[PDB]
Amino acid sequence: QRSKPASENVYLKLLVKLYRFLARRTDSRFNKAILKRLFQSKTNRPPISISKIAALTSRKSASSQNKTTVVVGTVTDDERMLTVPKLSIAALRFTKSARARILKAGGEVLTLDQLALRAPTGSNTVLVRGKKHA
Amino acid sequence: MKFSRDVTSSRRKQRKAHFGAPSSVRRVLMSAPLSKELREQYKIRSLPVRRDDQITVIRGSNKGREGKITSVYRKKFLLLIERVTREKANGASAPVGIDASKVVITKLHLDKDRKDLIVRKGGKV
Amino acid sequence: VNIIKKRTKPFKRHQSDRFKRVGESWRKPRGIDSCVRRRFRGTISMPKIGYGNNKKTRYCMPNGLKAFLVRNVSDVELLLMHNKTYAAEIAGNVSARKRVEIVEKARALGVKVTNAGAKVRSQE
Amino acid sequence: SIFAPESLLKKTKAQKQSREQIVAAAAEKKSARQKKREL
Amino acid sequence: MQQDEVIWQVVGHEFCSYRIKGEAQNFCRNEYNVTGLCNRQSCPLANSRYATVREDNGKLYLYMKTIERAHFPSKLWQRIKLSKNYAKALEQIDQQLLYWP
Amino acid sequence: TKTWRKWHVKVNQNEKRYAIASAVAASGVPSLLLARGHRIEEIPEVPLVVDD
Amino acid sequence: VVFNEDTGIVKAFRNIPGVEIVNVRRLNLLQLAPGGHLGRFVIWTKSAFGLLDSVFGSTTEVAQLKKNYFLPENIISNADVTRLINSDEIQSIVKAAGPSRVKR
Amino acid sequence: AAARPTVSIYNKDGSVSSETLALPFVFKAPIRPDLVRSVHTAVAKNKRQPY
Amino acid sequence: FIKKLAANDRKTRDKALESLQRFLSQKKKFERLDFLKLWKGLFYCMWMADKPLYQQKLSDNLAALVPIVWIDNRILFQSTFWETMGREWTGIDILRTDKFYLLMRRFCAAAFRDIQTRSKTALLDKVVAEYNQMWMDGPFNTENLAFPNGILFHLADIWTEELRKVYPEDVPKADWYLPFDSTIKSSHNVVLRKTLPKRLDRVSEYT
RNA sequence: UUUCAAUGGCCCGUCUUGAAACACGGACCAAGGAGUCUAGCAUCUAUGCGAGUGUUUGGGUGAUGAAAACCCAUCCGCGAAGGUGGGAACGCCCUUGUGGCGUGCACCAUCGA
RNA sequence: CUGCCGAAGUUUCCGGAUAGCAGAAACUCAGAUCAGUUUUAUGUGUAAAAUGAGAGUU
RNA sequence: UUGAGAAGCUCAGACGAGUAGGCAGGCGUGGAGGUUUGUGACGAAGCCUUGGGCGUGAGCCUGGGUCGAACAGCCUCUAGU
Repeated sequence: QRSKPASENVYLKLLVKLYRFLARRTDSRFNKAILKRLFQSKTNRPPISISKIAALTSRKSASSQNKTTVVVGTVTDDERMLTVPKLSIAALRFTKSARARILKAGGEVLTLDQLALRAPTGSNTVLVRGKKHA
Repeated sequence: MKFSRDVTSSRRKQRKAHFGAPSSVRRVLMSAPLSKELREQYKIRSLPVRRDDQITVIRGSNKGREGKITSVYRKKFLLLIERVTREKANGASAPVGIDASKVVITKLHLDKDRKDLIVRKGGKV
Repeated sequence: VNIIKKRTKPFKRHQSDRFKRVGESWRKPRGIDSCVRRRFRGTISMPKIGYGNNKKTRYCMPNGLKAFLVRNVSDVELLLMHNKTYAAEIAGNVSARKRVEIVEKARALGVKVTNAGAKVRSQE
Repeated sequence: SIFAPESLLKKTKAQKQSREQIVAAAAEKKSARQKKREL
Repeated sequence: MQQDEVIWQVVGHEFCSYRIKGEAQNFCRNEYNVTGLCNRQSCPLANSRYATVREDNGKLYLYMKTIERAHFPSKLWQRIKLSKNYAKALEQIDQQLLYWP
Repeated sequence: TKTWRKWHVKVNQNEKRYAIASAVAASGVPSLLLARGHRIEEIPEVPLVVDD
Repeated sequence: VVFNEDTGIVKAFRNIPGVEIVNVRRLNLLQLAPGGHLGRFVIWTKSAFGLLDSVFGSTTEVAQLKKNYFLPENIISNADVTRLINSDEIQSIVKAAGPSRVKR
Repeated sequence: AAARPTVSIYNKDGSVSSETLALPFVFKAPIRPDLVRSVHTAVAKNKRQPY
Repeated sequence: FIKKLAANDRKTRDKALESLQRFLSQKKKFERLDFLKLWKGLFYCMWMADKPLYQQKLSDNLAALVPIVWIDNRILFQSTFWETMGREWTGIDILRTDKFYLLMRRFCAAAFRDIQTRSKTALLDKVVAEYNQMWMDGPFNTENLAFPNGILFHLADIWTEELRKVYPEDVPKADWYLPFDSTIKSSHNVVLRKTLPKRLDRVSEYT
């Protein structure tokens, strides 16, 4: 059904070109899942807030270690929370407010291409999604 | 490129001006060059045509053949040149017309007004 | 892979022969009770995708070459490496002056010209 | 002069290893083929 | 500033001034095409490292470009001369295009 | 035909700056200059800068 | 030709067929992307080129002249995919390779 | 994004000059043929006259 | 200094290198920041090196830049390069990655050569451990995930290969392979941990 | 291409009628000739930004059409006001595979508030 | 102009709201459910074997 | 083995009625920004012709005869198409 994005972001047709190869040449379900979500419409890719990401990695038993959170979609910040934790995040887009907040206090932000060269198989990555209902 | 809003750049309006012009505006539209040695003698480029001006045709079937201007036919922008004629059916001569921007002026008809015009445009005799 | 066509005759419009206001360009008959649209016997055919020719033979002249339209002499040069499959069609408005420049260049290049003898005349 | 681009030396090692594995397995699979045919 | 992927995604698909829209295939008017068609392997503008053979007054020259001279249009295409002896011509290509694909 | 047809089209500014920052970026890539028809096969360097 | 100050450049180059002169601070998309197509041949000047860091800004800092404007941030960093795929860090983990064309 | 740090300034006579400028940050921004088209598409209808 | 290294003509990039000849021999302590700024200049000096014959002569010139630095800050010069190549490794593009592979191949061989030189002055175990500490806080550090594995696979691939070249006759017992044994142990990149031994060529005959 | 030979084929459109029957409209040819322009609403998708968002009322400005482009002041509009199991993805394995141990997104069940 | 899918042609309450058919999307599963199916057997219905098909939702 | 217009190339199998209706890809006209360093008095556009071709088709390319001053292919924009 969906096997070609409706987008015309030329760089998203290069990101898909990287994850079409990865999906069909590795045995990981992270790649097959990532490729599918690069096809989804803008409506189906909700913004995922920083605080929601901060809660997910530091959830219940915490023990965040150094796992990388991955989401296809934007990662908007949450000024309603002051202290952001250390985070390694990969996403299509950030917001200049959010990306500064991740960078200023803690780890680093990544695009989907820098995650792939680090964890092509999805090695130790949390794949999250924003609240769909909206 | 034109920059003045006083001028126009319209094929419709400029042609309307060209063929709607009266004789006192047509006398400038019918100008002629000057011979190179005469052009530098008076230091002027081109002068309006005039009866009894010795000219040489430069373009057309009548190229090269010289003469004078018997009469300037302003209402159709033509110059009537003596001995530059055409044999009609009845053996008469229907003198062909040459446009003023094809011929070249060799010997001007020196009027008092022409002399003032020469010295008016920074020239001299 | 030879140049074989599923049909020679063109598809004419229905009733295009009777009338002259009706053009011979194929128009799909949308008439509700149109029996000719209904594929009865003694009627005419109708374009279908089943009539397509071999995809390795589509656009191919009966001698196997695919026509390629060259406007000027620059265009005839790029057929240097496809002379065995393409034939330099000379555009209809190219003057007899450049028409010889195109044919003499194409003759040495090795490519085939389809209308090399138009508007020109040989002299020995 | 020109010591060959080592991005190719990586490829040569990978293809040689893959060549060795498929060649090595060829003897066993062919050997099992006759016994399978006999069965 | 120099990417074979973005440059191709513009020229290959949006608009390149050399493409001729044929009936089956697209041809490239670019003088530095080794094939004459509009392809991805063939196109001289996307491929950052390229090599073509084109004649200049009765002598076939080998034109070559590299990624590290792609930003200077004047000095982009290094050129060498290929000898008349066809066998020696091919030895020249290999010893110049060596370790190329 | 009515004069109150939609003649002028709104674009957000941040869309206009993106389209023009991209337009400036692509004027430094020599390939996208030849591929637009520019005869710059002998230009010494791209982006081409002169002195004041 | 993108200049920075008018002192005679605009009246020099203008009559030259095609050559368009536009200031650095008012760059027009109909003049940097004519026809909708990217890649117009621009001839900057030194004073104009040095102002480019201030009229557009950077992806971290902000243009001094355009308030609160940061250059776009891309979907990817390395836009060259063939390097992304044909790198070691991916090609070392992909499974075996099939034939490009499978025989019938 | 790594590319070509410095550009060279050419004098009137055509000879290169020893001075150089760092390539501005704008010269690395994304290149988007679709986004330029759908903006030029619009921005070009803005000097139109009504008929 | 720094600007001329990344010049747009080789006749001026080349002249920057022998002007760097005296600069790197200065008998004073250099901060890490000065070397990082320098190495960007040197990294872009190699970036546009066009001809394959030239771009493999410059690597040997840059590898030879190691022993001429003062003995004190030679480690810092090596460390910055491995940092200044790790962060910009993603920027490079396929045709320009065949020379930084060799450039990294040359430098990783120059590190061993310095050990052989310093072995004559101080104890081998002392200097090797100090170099091993250079790998611990640099490319082989588990705390930072910013380091690409393409360099790490490369280093393992050519680790022992250039160890034999530096020591033709024999290599003495030392913790040559400690950085890998400290990576395949506790690195949090499970793919790098999993596929590092399969590309290493570790032998324990002398270690 | 014209023609002939053998086999064939009830005038087209509409409307009517299951269907026809019909009743209509059609002397012929050319040209003209009928979901358009706009404001409002909702949906889907694309793009820019994202707890924000929207320069174009207006002002600044624009020497090479200057009704374009480019820039932003004060408002304003629209937003903003916890456990249990099933679960996507991943890691650890380990008789491996099988599965277990987990971490558990979107969401659904549940107890909830 | 070509290509694909393609009904309903009517239940049911009541000019309509339903439904149904056809789609279009989103979901969860083939180790799960099904069938203008047929048997077995308990009392024609119901319940539990074969024959097939991945089936169900919003 | 060169077969990366990855929007490409390649392999396999089944299938093909159609109104109302739903979806998709295209052909053609006038004009608009870009382009072909395009064509044209050595003949543009048009027109006729049992000349030759191309496409399932909408349509297209070309030869001959007339003709005499303009016109077109490609990527987008647009509509009194």
